[PDB]
Amino acid sequence: GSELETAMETLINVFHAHSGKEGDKYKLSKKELKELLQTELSGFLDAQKDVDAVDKVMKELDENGDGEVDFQEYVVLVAALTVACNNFFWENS
Amino acid sequence: GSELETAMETLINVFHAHSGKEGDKYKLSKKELKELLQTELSGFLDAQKDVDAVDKVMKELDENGDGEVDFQEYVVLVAALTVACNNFFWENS
Ligand SMILES: [Ca+2]
Ligand SMILES: [Ca+2]
Ligand SMILES: [Ca+2]
Ligand SMILES: [Ca+2]
Repeated sequence: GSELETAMETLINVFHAHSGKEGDKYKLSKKELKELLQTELSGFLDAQKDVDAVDKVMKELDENGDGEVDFQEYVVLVAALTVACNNFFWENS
Repeated sequence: GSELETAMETLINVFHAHSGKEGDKYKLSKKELKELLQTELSGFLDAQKDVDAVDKVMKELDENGDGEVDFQEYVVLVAALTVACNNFFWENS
């Protein structure tokens, strides 16, 4: 009943909807990835400042070297990004 | 404004409250870890079945080898656990 329980569900709930837009829901594509980070984290991840950076980000996600990113790869990185988001807050003071 | 934005905040919001119970909010202790996984994921992580498993889990979290777990270490693992939670759902059918 904790908020975290809701959050794990939240990640999947957003993933299911967004991934469905293209290809397999279970598989995340670079476009979808760009759109998820860009739209959900337009501020913290504001990729617009550096479009090239998207490729750099995907490269880290593709452990396989396949060139395509899996949700499993995505979840590991998002955990790091949320923490990184705090850095932005630190800028405030 | 996406749900994910709320979720990143949710993780920190729960972390701030729980970690504060003991030691440094910024530092996560084994007790607090046990309580967070056990209470927030009493079902999916039901550590009660295997108390010994808690040590196994912390060991993976401590990259440093310090024996103490940091939130940074915790966030990486939680991302994996949420996905693992789905496995439980799979059992349904
Ligand atoms: Ca997809
Ligand atoms: Ca891959
Ligand atoms: Ca603490
Ligand atoms: Ca450590």
